[PDB]
Amino acid sequence: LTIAEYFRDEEGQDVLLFIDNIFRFTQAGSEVSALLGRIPSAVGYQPTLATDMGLLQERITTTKKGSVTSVQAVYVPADDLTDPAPATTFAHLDATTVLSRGISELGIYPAVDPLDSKSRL
Amino acid sequence: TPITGKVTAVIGAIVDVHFEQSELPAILNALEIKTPQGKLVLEVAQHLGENTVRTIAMDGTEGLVRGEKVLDTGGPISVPVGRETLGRIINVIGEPIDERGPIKSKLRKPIHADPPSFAEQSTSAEILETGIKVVDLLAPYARGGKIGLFGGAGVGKTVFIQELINNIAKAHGGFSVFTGVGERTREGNDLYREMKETGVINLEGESKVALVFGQMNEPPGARARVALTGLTIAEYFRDEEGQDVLLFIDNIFRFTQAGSEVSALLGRIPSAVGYQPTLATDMGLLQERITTTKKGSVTSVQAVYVPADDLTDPAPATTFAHLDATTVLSRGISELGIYPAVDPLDSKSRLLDAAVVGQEHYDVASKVQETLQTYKSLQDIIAILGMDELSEQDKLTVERARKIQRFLSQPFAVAEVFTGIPGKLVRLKDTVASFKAVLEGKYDNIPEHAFYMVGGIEDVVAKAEKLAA
Amino acid sequence: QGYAAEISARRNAMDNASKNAGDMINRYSILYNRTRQAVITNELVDIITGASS
Amino acid sequence: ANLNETGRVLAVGDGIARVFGLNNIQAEELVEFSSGVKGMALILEPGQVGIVLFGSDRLVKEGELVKRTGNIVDVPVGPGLLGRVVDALGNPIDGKGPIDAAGRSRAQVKAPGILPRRSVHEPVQTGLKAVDALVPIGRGQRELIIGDRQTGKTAVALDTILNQKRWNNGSDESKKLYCVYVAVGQKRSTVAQLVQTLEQHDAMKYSIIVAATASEAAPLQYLAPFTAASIGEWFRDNGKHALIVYDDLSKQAVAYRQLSLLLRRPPGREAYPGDVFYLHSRLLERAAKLSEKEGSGSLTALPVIETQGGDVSAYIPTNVISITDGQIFLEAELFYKGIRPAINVGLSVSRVGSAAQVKALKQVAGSLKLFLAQYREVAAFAQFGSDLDASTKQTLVRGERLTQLLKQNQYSPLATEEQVPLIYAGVNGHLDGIELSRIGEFESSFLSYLKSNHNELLTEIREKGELSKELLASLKSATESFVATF
Amino acid sequence: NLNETGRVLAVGDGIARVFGLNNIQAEELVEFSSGVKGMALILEPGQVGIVLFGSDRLVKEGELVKRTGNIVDVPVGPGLLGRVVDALGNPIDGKGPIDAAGRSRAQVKAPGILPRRSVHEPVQTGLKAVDALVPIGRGQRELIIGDRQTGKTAVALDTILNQKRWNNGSDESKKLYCVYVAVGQKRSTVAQLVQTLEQHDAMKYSIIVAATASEAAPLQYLAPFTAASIGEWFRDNGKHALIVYDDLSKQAVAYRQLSLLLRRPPGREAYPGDVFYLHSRLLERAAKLSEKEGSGSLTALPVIETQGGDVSAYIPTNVISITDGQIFLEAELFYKGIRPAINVGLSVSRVGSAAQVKALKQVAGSLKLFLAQYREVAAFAQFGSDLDASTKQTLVRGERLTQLLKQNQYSPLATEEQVPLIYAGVNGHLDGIELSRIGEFESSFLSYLKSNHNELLTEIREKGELSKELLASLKSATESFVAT
Ligand SMILES: Nc1ncnc2c1ncn2[C@@H]1O[C@H](COP(=O)(O)OP(=O)(O)NP(=O)(O)O)[C@@H](O)[C@H]1O
Ligand SMILES: Nc1ncnc2c1ncn2[C@@H]1O[C@H](COP(=O)(O)OP(=O)(O)NP(=O)(O)O)[C@@H](O)[C@H]1O
Ligand SMILES: Nc1ncnc2c1ncn2[C@@H]1O[C@H](COP(=O)(O)OP(=O)(O)NP(=O)(O)O)[C@@H](O)[C@H]1O
Ligand SMILES: [Mg+2]
Ligand SMILES: [Mg+2]
Ligand SMILES: [Mg+2]
Repeated sequence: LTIAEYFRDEEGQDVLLFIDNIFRFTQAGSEVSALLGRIPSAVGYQPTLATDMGLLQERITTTKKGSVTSVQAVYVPADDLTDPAPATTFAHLDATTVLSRGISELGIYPAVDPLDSKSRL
Repeated sequence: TPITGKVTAVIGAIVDVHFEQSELPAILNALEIKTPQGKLVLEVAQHLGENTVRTIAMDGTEGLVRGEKVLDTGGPISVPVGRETLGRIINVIGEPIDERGPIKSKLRKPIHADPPSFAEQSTSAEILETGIKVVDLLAPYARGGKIGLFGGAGVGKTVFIQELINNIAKAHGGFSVFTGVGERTREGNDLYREMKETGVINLEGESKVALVFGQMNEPPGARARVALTGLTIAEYFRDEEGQDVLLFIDNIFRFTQAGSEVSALLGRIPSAVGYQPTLATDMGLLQERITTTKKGSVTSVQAVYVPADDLTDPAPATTFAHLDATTVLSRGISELGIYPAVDPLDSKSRLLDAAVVGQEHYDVASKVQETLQTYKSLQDIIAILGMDELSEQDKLTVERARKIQRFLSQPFAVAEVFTGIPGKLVRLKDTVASFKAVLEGKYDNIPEHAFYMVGGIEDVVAKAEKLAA
Repeated sequence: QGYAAEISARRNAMDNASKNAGDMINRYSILYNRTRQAVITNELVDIITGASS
Repeated sequence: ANLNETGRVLAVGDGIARVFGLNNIQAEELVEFSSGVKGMALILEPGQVGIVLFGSDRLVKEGELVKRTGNIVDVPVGPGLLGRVVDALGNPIDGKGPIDAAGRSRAQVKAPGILPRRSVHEPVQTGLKAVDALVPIGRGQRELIIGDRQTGKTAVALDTILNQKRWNNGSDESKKLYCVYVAVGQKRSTVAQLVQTLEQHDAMKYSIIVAATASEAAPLQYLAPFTAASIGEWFRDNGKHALIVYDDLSKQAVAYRQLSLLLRRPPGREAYPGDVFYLHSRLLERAAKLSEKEGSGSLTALPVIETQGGDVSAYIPTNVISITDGQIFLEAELFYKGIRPAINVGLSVSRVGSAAQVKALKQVAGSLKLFLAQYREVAAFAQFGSDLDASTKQTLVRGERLTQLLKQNQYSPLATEEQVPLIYAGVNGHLDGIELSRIGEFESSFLSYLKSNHNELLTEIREKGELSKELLASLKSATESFVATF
Repeated sequence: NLNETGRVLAVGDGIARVFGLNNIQAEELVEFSSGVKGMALILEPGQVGIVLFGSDRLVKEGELVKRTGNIVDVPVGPGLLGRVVDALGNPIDGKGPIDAAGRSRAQVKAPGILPRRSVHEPVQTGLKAVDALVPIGRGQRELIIGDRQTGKTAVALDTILNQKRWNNGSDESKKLYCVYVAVGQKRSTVAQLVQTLEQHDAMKYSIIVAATASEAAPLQYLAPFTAASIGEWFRDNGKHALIVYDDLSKQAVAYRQLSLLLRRPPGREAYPGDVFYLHSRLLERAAKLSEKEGSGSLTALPVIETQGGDVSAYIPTNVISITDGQIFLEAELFYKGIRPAINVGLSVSRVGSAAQVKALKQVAGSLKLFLAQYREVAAFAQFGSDLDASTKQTLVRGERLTQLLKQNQYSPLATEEQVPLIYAGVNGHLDGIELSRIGEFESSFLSYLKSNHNELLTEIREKGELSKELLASLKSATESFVAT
């Protein structure tokens, strides 16, 4: 992400950022928070899930110098969108593309859910 | 001069003894305390540091005082071994508890031994016939293997244990050990009596079976250790006498439960559902000892309690690893009158292969299972909507499976007081042919209730006519 | 006529079906409520253990 | 300050009081504090003692004195307690003076071993047709009474304790069954009303009441059934018989969970401590029929367990089921349908009863146990209707007749001789004609008739305990004789 | 001097607190005065946490612990083949010393982004169902998952057996060397498994690393890691290994025990805070190396066991995420006669038709997607109604493929055997044949093809592909055997 922010603020160009997978970011913090000996939060996540995400995600923004557009793959654990990780992810988005197993198992690719997938625009 | 110290802490079963000498007793060592009436045995479990050892008590610790003198015996808890134990009821610490005085044994082995090595293993695939239709047909037992009887409270583990001791243990002509772990004393007493009456123990003669008890009145330490005592006497016949031993343990679950009761007080951080972190190695350190070496064989059947009817509770969940054969007793079934309450699908045997049982034997049980899984796959369609909403194929495979399910229920000799019916002992060859016929449709017209609580196929017709006029 | 009898058969069959279903519901409402609780308990034990240190 | 016999309070809270000193104190020794409140030393550590209070936290300050007792937690036992009402430690609360102490016993004792026990044969007569027929209890047996809230659980215990008046007005100690009733966590007013009801039936005179109620310290509730056991045991170790009712063990467990959790012991399943199975086991093992050599004295336990939503697969329910010799299970469904006692025959068993049952009952009850469970199953497939059967429709009549027959008014425990005639009339079928609204009538009408006319039979059943074919055909005649007239 | 040696501060439950050992490295072996070994896993200011590799009856307080100077490692090389070894590479088949070409560490790095090549070479299982629907490639990680007793080892065992076809030949780059890792199993099973392999003469190309039930936790913890290293030798020298972690669930239980006893603070379900990294680092070591590295490969088949089919659980999810695909096994299907009990809908091999013989891919196109539309119609017929031109066709068809993909255990099939059977099934020459008879069709159509159309089978075997001409002959032969 720090490589992206340079092109936005120095070259002042509209930068593309592709993250895969964002879920791992959270999952790894969870591991280090565990190992730092924090009291785990619900579903065993770091007690700082929201603000750790906030810190990262709030940097991915359009400033008055340039742009950072980012597409992110988000692994949803055990097909469950209410898991604290992807749950905490939604808030930060402008548009969302939800990929549904029920769509992919019928044989429809891309496996998009035409109702769950939302957008600002 | 022996090695002596002072009690420094007492919390429940846990006893903290400090030694004032250079030498400290090894983990697993028996330590003694002379009590007002008897002697209290303690077992070293960990070295705490600063010359104190932590131990688990083998009996209640009321009355103990700090500073009290404690003797190091120099070795682990030891029990009598050899033929000297047959006919005798033995305690957890090797004492007799049948009021017939001393057991002048040839030797006294320690209960803690390392399990047979990997190259010391010897394997085979021999069916142990039981005279019990369900097991024999669907999930047969291994000769010289480990067998597990899973059930919640009151679904019939102990009765199923008895029928087996009754079918196989007299006929056996080997030696057998019965170790009652954390169960009813009333049952040990009952067992003792029944053995005397069956001649399997002749008080004023010779006997085929030593008994060890650590019943549910005994403190945690006792219920934790008593399983290994009975195991030690078992091994001694297998290795020294090269014999084929039968080890019956009701209940093996009580061993892990016991470990959990002390695990907190040993200062272990609790594991999933409050169990010891050491649950799986603890079970291995026992179970791996119960096995067939090249020197001799052990066939063991063990009843396994299931807390809150939960097969995914850590204790019985971990056991499935050690078992060549599992027969699982379902409350649901027992509540439909079907005894024994064996789940005909959830029960498994290593030996159910066509090249151990015969392709002919294999095919029958397979299709029985197919059928029973189809009746299961429809259970809810029926329960809600009834038979009326089923396709004609389905409706037939349900009429057949309903007979099949009652046909697997069998009158048990030892359950005579509950059945009101004489007990039958169907033969393995009988069981197959019978069920093959029912699969072939030969008995569709016959009432279902004619299959309830019978022997083999001939008993069905024999009783079908009794139901005629 | 056949039509009429059927209507009565469907009245009666659904009379039984929704009574069985109702009976299932009561049972499962007990099983839901237990699992509801053991799921709260277990999460809490898991958390409380995570600060045993 | 005598740190050998005395202690100083270091801290107190969560019902635990940590104490410095008390060097020579034993494990589980009782203690007395400045306030008067007693405690029990449960943790003996280098430098201090963990002590669990038998009263309110309020009554122990830091600094205070802690006096040794020189005694493991114990009770006043013996016959001088008969007729009294005591708290958990033995202290009297019915205001009737000091307890006539035969002596003292430890609260916690090991249950007798494998050898000094004798298989149960002597019947415990409840006076309840449904119990004495289908789940008969024996002297030394432990029988769980399990069910939902308000299902007549205590009722079954109470009628049993009343019924004992029969044998308790005579010389025969071998026939007498003294009673211990344990009130753990109940409403104080409930027990008050329950003791009063015992007094209104002259049953108090042969029974002891142990009560640690709902506002009382958890350690007093956990303890009560154990000290109670000791009280029961005195009759056991003295060649006499005794019945101990634990009402209930659910509340005991919850209290012992309270104790455990506040002590920091790991929460397991349903946050219960690891040794909660062992909590009940060691208690319930203390009830046994002693051997010929040991005076043949017995303790017969009836523990009560309250299930939620009628879930018998719960942790504590299955635990206690795994200890006891069987369970009398009461359906709320049948109780709310007016069928009292509400014994579910499908889910009820006596594991040692067929050998304890009065030999005359067993004979006339032939496959009634096995029958009713079959009838109630048949009456399930009886949903139609447009398919009215002719065959099993007669077992549907028998059923409703036998259902009616076993129904019992509370406080109507009939004698064993008053039982077998009724059951003989049901089983064999001399009732398939009689209307369902007049079976209760048939009962009183048929007892009066026999009491006056065939008293010779009613006295022979009571004294023989069996039924000879001559007495069986004698009963037979008197049955058809009364049937012709109703 | 406490640089090289430490005394014992306290010992209990396979954990030992040692004072001193100052110049010790994180994860160094140690010898106790009694002869037991251990691993220094925690280095704190005052003391060192050591997990024991043996019985703690043999450790006492005040005893002398010794550095090895050695980070945990194992004997490796082609000398290991045929032997059975413990977690530390010690021989346990009682046949004497191992021939080590070297000593790899227990914890090696995985190959990075660079030294790697896309997975393109088939690892053939012989299981008609796997190699058609979930085809496992060289350098792949394919999870075998399911409940107890659903054919998990059975699936991986039949792969090991099968490789015999190429392992007896001279061709060194068609071969596949086998490592079976048994973690947490009872010894009577491992012994009985080595015997099965010996029966099928498959032990000669197989290495058995075992850390059985009775063993100290760190030995079960370590066993998949040092077995990797053993298997990695093949990958690192132009050869190809296939490692099987049976099962990883038991390993995870061992790791939780260590950590709880080391008093490292627990996480979700009392498991260590990084019980994902445990697996993720292990399973990344299965790779396909670049040409610059000799093009060798480690292929992994981890096993996980579910309680009641709960694939939503902690560990099963962790590992689902790591691997390149999964084979799901279900009792529901198993007891319905379907064997292997492979849930065709959930099961995928993401490396896919790139890891599969050309002659198989062609006949097995949309066979998985079709079997997916088959259950869809089977649930439409669940509320039984009238069957039309479309539905009565695909139900009768799909009933026969499902049937055709039933397969006896211990019985792998060559690719020239699978190819006709699948063409026979997919193209529609099985539909008018009684469902109950497909069994005899398999054995009968193969005996038939071996006599007459031996042209087809050795063509298919050698060129691995199919021409427009070859398929024309396969079209004929199948119609040519329709009326018996
Ligand atoms: N094989 C059988 N045939 C008929 N009835 C049986 C059978 N097994 C059990 N029962 C009935 O169910 C009860 C089961 O008792 P038991 O055989 O001790 O099971 P258990 O599972 O060992 N009980 P527990 O040890 O307390 O959890 C008996 O009292 C019988 O009424
Ligand atoms: N056989 C009976 N006939 C009529 N009423 C009865 C009978 N048995 C019990 N009752 C009444 O029904 C109510 C419930 O019975 P009770 O003896 O309180 O059982 P319980 O399960 O102990 N209830 P609780 O103590 O609140 O959990 C009481 O009011 C009884 O007096
Ligand atoms: N294709 C098959 N046909 C017939 N029987 C089979 C087949 N596959 C497996 N079995 C049998 O089913 C049993 C279970 O298979 P197994 O390979 O042990 O699965 P598992 O999941 O490893 N069981 P476990 O490891 O004990 O949890 C074995 O006895 C096999 O012989
Ligand atoms: Mg039992
Ligand atoms: Mg009550
Ligand atoms: Mg396996």
